[PDB]
Amino acid sequence: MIVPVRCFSCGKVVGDKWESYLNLLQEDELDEGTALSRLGLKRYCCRRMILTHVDLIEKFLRYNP
Amino acid sequence: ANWPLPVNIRRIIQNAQQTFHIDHTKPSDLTIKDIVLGVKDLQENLLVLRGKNEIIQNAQRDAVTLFCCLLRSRLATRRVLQEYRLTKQAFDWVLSNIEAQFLRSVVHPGEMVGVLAAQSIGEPATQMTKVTSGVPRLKEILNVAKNMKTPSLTVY
Amino acid sequence: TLSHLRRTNTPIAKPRQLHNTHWGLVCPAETPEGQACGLVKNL
Amino acid sequence: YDRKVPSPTGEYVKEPEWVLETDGVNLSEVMTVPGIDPTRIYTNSFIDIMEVLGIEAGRAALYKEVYNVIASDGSYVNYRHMALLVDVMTTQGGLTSVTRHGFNRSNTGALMRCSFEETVEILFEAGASAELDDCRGVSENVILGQMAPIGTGAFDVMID
Amino acid sequence: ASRHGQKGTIGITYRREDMPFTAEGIVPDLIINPHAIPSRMTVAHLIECLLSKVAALSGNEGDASPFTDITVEGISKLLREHGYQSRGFEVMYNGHTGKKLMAQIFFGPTYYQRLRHMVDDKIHARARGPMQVLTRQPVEGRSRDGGLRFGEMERDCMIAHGAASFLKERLMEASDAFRVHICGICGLMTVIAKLN
Amino acid sequence: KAIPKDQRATTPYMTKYERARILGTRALQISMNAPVFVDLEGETDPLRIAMKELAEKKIPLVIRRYLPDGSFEDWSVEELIVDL
Amino acid sequence: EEGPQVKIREASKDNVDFILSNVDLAMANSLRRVMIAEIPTLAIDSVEVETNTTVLADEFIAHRLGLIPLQSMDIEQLEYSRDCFCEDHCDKCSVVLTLQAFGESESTTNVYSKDLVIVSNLMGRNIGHPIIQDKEGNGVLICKLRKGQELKLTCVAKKGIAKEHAKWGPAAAIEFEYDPWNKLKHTDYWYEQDSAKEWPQSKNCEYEDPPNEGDPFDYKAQADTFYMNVESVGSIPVDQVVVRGIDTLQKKVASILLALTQMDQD
Amino acid sequence: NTLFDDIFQVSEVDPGRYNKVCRIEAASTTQDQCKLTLDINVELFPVAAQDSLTVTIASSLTRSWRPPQAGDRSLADDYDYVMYGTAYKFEEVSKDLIAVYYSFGGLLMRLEGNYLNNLKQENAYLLIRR
Amino acid sequence: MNAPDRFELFLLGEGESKLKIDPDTKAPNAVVITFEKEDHTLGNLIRAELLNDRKVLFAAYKVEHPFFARFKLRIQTTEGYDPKDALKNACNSIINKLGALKTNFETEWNLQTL
Amino acid sequence: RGNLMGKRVDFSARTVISGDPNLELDQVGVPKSIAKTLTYPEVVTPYNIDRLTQLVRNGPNEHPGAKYVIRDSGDRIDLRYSKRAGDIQLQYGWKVERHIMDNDPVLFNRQPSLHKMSMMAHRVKVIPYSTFRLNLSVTSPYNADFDGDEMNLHVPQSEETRAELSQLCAVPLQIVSPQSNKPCMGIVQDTLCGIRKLTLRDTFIELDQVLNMLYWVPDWDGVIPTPAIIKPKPLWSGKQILSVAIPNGIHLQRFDEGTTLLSPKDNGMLIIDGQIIFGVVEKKTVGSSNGGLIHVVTREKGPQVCAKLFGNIQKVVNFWLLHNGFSTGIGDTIADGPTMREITETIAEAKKKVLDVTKEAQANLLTAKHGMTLRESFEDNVVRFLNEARDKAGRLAEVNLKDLNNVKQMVMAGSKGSFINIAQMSACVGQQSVEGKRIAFGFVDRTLPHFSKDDYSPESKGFVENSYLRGLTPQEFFFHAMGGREGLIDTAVKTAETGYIQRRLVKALEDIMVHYDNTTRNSLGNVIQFIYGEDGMDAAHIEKQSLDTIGGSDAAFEK
Amino acid sequence: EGLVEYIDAEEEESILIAMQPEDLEPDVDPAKRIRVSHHATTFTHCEIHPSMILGVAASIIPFPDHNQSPRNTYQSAMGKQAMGVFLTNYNVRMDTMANILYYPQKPLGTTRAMEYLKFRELPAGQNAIVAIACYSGY
Amino acid sequence: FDMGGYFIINGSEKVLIAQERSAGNIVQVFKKAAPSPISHVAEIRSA
DNA sequence: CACTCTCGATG
RNA sequence: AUCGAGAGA
Ligand SMILES: O=c1ccn([C@@H]2O[C@H](COP(=O)(O)NP(=O)(O)OP(=O)(O)O)[C@@H](O)[C@H]2O)c(=O)[nH]1
Ligand SMILES: [Mg+2]
Ligand SMILES: [Mg+2]
Ligand SMILES: [Zn+2]
Ligand SMILES: [Zn+2]
Ligand SMILES: [Zn+2]
Repeated sequence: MIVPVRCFSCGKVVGDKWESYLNLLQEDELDEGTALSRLGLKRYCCRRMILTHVDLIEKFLRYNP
Repeated sequence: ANWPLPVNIRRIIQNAQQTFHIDHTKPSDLTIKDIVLGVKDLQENLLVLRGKNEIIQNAQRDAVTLFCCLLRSRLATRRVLQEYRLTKQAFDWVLSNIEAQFLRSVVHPGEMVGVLAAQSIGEPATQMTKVTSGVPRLKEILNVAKNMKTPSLTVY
Repeated sequence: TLSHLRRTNTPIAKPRQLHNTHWGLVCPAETPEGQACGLVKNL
Repeated sequence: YDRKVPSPTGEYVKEPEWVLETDGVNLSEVMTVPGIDPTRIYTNSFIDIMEVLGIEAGRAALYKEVYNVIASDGSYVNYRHMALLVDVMTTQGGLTSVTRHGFNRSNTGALMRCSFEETVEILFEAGASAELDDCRGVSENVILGQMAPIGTGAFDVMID
Repeated sequence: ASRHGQKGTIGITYRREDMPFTAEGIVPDLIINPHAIPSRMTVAHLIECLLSKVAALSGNEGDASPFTDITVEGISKLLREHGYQSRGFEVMYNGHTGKKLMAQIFFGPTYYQRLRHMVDDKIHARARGPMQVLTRQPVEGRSRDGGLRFGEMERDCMIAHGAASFLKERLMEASDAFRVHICGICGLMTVIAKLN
Repeated sequence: KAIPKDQRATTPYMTKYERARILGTRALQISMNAPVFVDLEGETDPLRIAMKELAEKKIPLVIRRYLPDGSFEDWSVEELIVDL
Repeated sequence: EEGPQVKIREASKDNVDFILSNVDLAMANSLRRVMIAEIPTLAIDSVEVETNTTVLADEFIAHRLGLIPLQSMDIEQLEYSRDCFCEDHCDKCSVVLTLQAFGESESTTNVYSKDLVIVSNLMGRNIGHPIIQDKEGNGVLICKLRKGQELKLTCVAKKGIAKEHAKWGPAAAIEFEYDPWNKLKHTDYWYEQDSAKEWPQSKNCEYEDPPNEGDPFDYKAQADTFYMNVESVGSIPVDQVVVRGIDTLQKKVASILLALTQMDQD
Repeated sequence: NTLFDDIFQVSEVDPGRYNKVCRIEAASTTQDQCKLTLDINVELFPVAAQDSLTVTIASSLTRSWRPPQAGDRSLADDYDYVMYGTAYKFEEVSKDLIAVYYSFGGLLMRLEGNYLNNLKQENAYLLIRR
Repeated sequence: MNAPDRFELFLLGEGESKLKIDPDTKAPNAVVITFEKEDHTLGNLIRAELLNDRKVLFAAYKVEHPFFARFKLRIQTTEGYDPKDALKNACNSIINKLGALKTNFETEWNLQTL
Repeated sequence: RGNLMGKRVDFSARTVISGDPNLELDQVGVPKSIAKTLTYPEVVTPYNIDRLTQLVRNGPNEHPGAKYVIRDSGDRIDLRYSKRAGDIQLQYGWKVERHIMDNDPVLFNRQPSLHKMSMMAHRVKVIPYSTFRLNLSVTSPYNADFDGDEMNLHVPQSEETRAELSQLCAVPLQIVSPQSNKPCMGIVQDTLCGIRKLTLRDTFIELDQVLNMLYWVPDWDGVIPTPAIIKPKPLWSGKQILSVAIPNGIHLQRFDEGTTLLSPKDNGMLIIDGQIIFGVVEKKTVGSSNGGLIHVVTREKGPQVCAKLFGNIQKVVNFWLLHNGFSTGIGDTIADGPTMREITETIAEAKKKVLDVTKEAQANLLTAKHGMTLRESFEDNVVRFLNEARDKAGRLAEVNLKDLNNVKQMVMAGSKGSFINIAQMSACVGQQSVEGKRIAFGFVDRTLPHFSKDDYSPESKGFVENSYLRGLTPQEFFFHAMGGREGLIDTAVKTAETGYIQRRLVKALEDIMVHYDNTTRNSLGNVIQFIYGEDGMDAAHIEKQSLDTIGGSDAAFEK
Repeated sequence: EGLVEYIDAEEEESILIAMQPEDLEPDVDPAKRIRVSHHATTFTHCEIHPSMILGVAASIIPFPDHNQSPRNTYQSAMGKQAMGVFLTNYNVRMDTMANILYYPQKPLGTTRAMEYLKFRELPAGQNAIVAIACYSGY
Repeated sequence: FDMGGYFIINGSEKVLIAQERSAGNIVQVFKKAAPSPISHVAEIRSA
């Protein structure tokens, strides 16, 4: 679907870091670990929260209705 | 020696030497007649059948034979006086308690024990995982197989 | 969906047992538990 | 086999003996062989025991075998249950099976025997032979929806 | 259920306070019992947890493919490099009291899935509902507000118990209780009972 | 025919089925506001009241025990021993 | 002062790493539990959807809206809707903010938390404003619209407790560790060979003295020093998270004391 | 009052798969026919090999256990390590050899002696010093 | 579907009082107090603070079931010392310690940067 | 069989079950919705007219309430649609169908109902959420976990039948079952592992926790037990505080291996007057054993006190365990390096032995055992060798495991797992088999196309050297898959044929009971047993006792 | 180009297959699994990859070679009961009943075969921070 | 992502499960049971 | 010969 | 309701 607004486990906001994450991956050409680190995601629950996410909405938007 | 029987006598005795707090350094106020004739008269009350004819009484003495062997074995004079060191009061309490528990241990008429047996065999037969054993053998037995898979002869 | 689209059914000496020849042709793990065990297979 | 034998001094001691196990059964001619003790010979076939040594020995062997099946799994069932089963299998005079050929051919109630395996044919031959159902059977009062003579209903309650 | 035949339903839900917590403040999304491990021998569950933990920390993707030379020792070394106990253990604190736990807890990410069986789709209760037409017995199905079969084996159980009146009640009042008239002669249901 | 009060061979102790049946019947009676033959002493539950009424042997019922031959022995609740 | 002591090791807008001294374990724990669960916060509790032609479901979006962190500075002068004498909600108890998004460009039109517009009257109170710690100033990515898709809805945010729903959680993860050397032996370490070598050494070990092998076990020692790190989400500044945690705990103790005071009535 | 008093020489210390409790084996330095076996919380009162521990059995110093307040209360010990248990067996090795078995919450004890006023009573305080 | 409302964790029900003080029949001079709409947060703290009072013989709290937000607190004090006074002293002690803790944290916060 | 011997009934419910440490043994958690649905007809009496009036006043939708009100005429008042549902003058003799309330007798059941303990009467406790909640120690007789299991509940509709449930089918009355003259319920899982952890000699408990545990027992006298340790710090042992859960007058004695009253290994068990003197408490004691603690407490104190005992033990042990914690990881499946080397070299010398026997047989020097083929002798030898290998390696791995090893801890407690689990996880899973033999030649003269023909080597015929920790090779994976497949097959077959056997047994022994002359007969009055069980005793009240006259020397007998 | 061949069981009878391409080559890790050295020479075929013996459902199982086979079977059964995005167009389909996970997540531990099963694109579950522990006993 | 391979009958997606059978035109020899008068049978299913 | 939910086409 | 199919323990 879409990037979860907050981390399930602890509650840290992560819904504002998805685009920044993608940019950190494509623009600065970083790896997932460093990208997740620079976004202040030290705990591996949030780290997971972003790394593990699949942005399915980007396919959902391919339909016209 | 270890066999399932009604009335746990050991627990009754160890409850006697706990309820009356008898010390192991004091002469018992019992008597040979008290113990011997007492135990001998206790067996007369251990009733399972209650007829008045010869047949039913014979069946009665037959049904309680084993438990009476246990009784005589546990409540022998030497054992009672030396090993148990019971008093008169404690001994009488033991006899009364044994009789009571024995009467409690009797099966209640109306007990659907056919179904009880069938389930007591069928249920553990569910948790079952060189002759044929286990479930297939049980099936052979119950079906009374004319031609069992592993006919064996044990010759001594 | 994928699992259902690659399924095998068998009507009716030991058709349930995972045979040696099933190697690389039929999944050794994927089979329903119970009555249809070993009969219903997956490619 | 290892065997517990009463010592002359009193206690029980492990006295090991050579025992002949066997693939194959022919009790009628093996026990009459000079050299072995024909009083302790045994076979897992309670059929041959029942045919050679009698219905009681057949009962003992039957129980021995059922109990063997139970205890082989490591489990334990009290004696009276298996004893009840074997006794019921053995009281008819021979070895009555626990199938539609065995106890279902007994002279009990029609409805009871019809509540198991062969249903309709039992009722057919019951109607053909004009059988009387005592209705003191469990399943028969189950069908009639009445308080069967079971435990609580094994008696009557009146006033005095 | 996990991805290793480890099925189980939710027993209860705890808020983050009542939940046990690591020194970092991380709280488990899920708590399973160690008694569901040794008998079933699902070691791959544990290895999946270790690997997923390391992959989570390093931001990489754990290769849990079948026949590879990836071993628990390498995963353990990698986890140790990230600053944790190499076997996935973490010192956790009891949520209720704040005091440490004596034994340390196997703690880490593990891929769990939600199965189609949920209580509110299963839960069923009927007290006198719609009957059938042929047998005049309770209909079959939760959606049709039906009853539950007091089957043969249940009957056998109640017989074994000796509870006769309960057996009769289950088979009459709680089901299809009918009153019929019987002829005193032939004993059939030929009786035409003109009541009133 | 019947069986005399003397030479009764059945158990002098009340079976658990007899107990459950008696308590159940008496509770059935009390549940329909029937007279109570014992002091309530705060008790309101018909089953409980039936139990207290059983302990004091104030239950005017009698058990008809059926032998397999058709014979029957009558045992009043007051006479039967309750050791359970 | 005279009682429990604090030592702020690190301090930022988002995190506070400090050391509690001269405190009982239960008080530190309870402070943690309060900081997690029982601090009042403002979050979206009601969502009225007019039009929603986006991919996501209504209550999906509503959920995401509920999780949005809003400014809860002057939350103590806002009121619970349940306590307010008004109908449903008003300005004294709730904060109403709208959201009107529509796909305009050919490309994907993102809907952020910044697009939320306060409609109700804040009347002076610093409240309701959605927290934006985002670098580009967008905030939480609420949704995505295509070309002709529209999202029109209204949000009523009410004062709430994280004990009721986690969306009212002012704090993230609270780091908590006492006795880094296990000198109290509250933990029997699992090992394969050498216990100390296998288990990683904590940072807080730098702040206490290691045990001497010549010394026996101190059986009379309790837990005094606690190393904590409180992280805020933005709704409430960290210092105010721990401070209002303390104030809340103290307040609900005082409520019990007051209850005792009231039970003396005939 | 007091029931038993002697000085024992710890001859052996055995941490039988434990890490807080050891089994100590000692003998009396007075009577040549008196020995002792005892489970000791080493974490509290460490017992090394070849130690001269002063051991005493008391009957007092039932009611619930109040916390040590203040005190300002007669402890009747000033020892180093005090336990409380229950005798459960009086084994008679010989006529000149009588042994007693005490159980201190699971920490067992076998005291073999000769001359005793140790009855099968709940009152069983074990006091060890130095 | 059968899940209770969340506010039932902290919002007092109809007729439910905060504290239910009951005389303990077991030991003399003992009391059991039922705290409604509270959990371990208050229970553990008060219990721990009651063990500091040397005139308190017994003090233990328990949550009989995690479904319901309530806990029982049993207190036994010495004779000539009402247990309610022990609870009050415990509460006041807690409040004072928390006030000092808050003040100290505040004065420590003002001396920080970033 | 479908409408007479059994049929669907009213006043029944069914739901996913879950365990609850805070429910009594004979209780059942009932969801509020179900409690609102299922009803009981209670006649209006002076004893309950107020309560019933209040219940009617609450009506449906609010628990506790009522659904219908039946008058003298027999007319049924629907309390959810009636205009007079607010004002009702309840007359005496009227019936009020009220909601199921607390402490109501209900028949709890799980299918398949194999024995009488599958249907037991529980006391209702209405609880939130939508699951039937039951006590853990009631799991065993029902045979039920909580991985999606559903159970049924039947509500009695009169006084006599609920009396039947409360006096005959009650759970405490079913603790010691006549099936195996032993208790069919015991302490399991967390309570068992935890009670093993608690009663260790190393386990001491300080004041606060002791007070909490003490208070956790509802049957506590309020008397603080004098601590096992006084100075230099008041400490209580696990056994000590656990003893509070055990009632007075309970004596339990059992010697294990080297148990000599002083028990250097803290094994065996001695409990004097409800106070455990010595011994680690685990499955042999607090489990569903023959002469265990539960059996004794049931026979001595009674069923009620035994159920309450289940309660107390569970509460204390679960409390301690909660604040102690217990886990399990891959580290508990890892043996030391040298241990793994010894395991590998053991499998090595095993394979070498098999190789030697193979080479011997191929040299036509293998003399066949009397009564079987040379090939069968070879197979027997090889299989025995590989089995000895697995067992050897497994025992090495087991020896290497420490007492802090969680798996080994659960094994010691008897809570879960056995030796073969440790063996197959850590050391070597061993030889796979199908139809009693090792993996047969599916292809001509070979098991897989990766082997050459006539390959009788261990790895070719399905021997798995590797353990689950190490990982299985493709061949090993497939062979183990074959074995496991056979397992599932014969499992379904087993449950089927057993399902039939049980029914046959039941239907055959159906109409048999004990009559009032202690004679075991049928519906025909035919004597099956003249005295039931040949002794006239109920199996429930029977315990294994030694006949110490049948043994010992004549000298000892005389002495 | 005669590089790959199609073989059914009947023809499989007459060939010798190498398990890994490293079985054609003419001090170790105690951690790694014990593998029998190739005692066969005359290879005619080599397995593409052994993990291809599994089906679609069992290809989701992480480390199935570290499991007991019936557990792999059970997981294979329960994988078809997990929720998640079954299709992207679920919103424009009128199926009898459908279940879509709120926030599907690609498993942290994957399989090389998952790549072809589109599992990382259409996952059926979430990575839950699991804790194996005896807590409250619930 | 839809892979096809199915039909759509009355708006309902349908999958044809692969049916397993014995290969025809194959000569197979089987040993018969002990009570059987014939000992071996060589059969073939012609297609 | 050995309790459920369910779906989905048929009279 | 009547027949097949999937699946839950
Ligand atoms: O001796 C025992 C001990 C335990 N068990 C219990 O059965 C399980 C393994 O034995 P099982 O084959 O009965 N597995 P089952 O419970 O039917 O299904 P699953 O949950 O998927 O494993 C174990 O996990 C125990 O719960 C036994 O059946 N027999
Ligand atoms: Mg299980
Ligand atoms: Mg289950
Ligand atoms: Zn997080
Ligand atoms: Zn007529
Ligand atoms: Zn308002």
